[PDB]
Amino acid sequence: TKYNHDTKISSELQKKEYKKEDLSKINSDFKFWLSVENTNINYPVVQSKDNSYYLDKDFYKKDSISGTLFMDYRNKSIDDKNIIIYGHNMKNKTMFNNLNKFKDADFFKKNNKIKITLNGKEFLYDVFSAYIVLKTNFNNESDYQNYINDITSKSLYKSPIKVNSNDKIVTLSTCRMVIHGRL
Repeated sequence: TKYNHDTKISSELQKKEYKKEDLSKINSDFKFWLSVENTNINYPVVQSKDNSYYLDKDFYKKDSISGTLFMDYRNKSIDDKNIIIYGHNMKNKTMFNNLNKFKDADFFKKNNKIKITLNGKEFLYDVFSAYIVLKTNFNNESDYQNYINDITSKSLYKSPIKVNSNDKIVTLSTCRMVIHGRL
């Protein structure tokens, strides 16, 4: 078990989160907290003006090979139809490494929910597709519904959770393992 600077910072932020401190004041790019059931994915999510900045920058905007979990710069509101979050596949089993657990059929069968926590509100998304291999914007419902069909059938396993254009979707992607939730 490796204790290094990255693992320390992230466990401290988890604690500030539990002590309900305002993390915006540490980094104005903070958007919400993210956790995934039955994993150690339990991190802060930030947003830059691009999809690159926080690849190599910790929550304090110092260098880090762990980066910070960040949301696609195109995302606007919690009501976006696909909220996309990116994070790394770290070797010490941190960040988005545990997305791999969704490779396990039985694990997948279970209902592990993705939990966005924002402004004292909890948004639960039920995972319904996972696989190894990205749109935030849809011009209308047709494109959307096609996106849903597209990613539903890319799933390694058929989900008992069914999904359509009246649901909102979250997408946890590594930067290649990928999973989609539905609200």
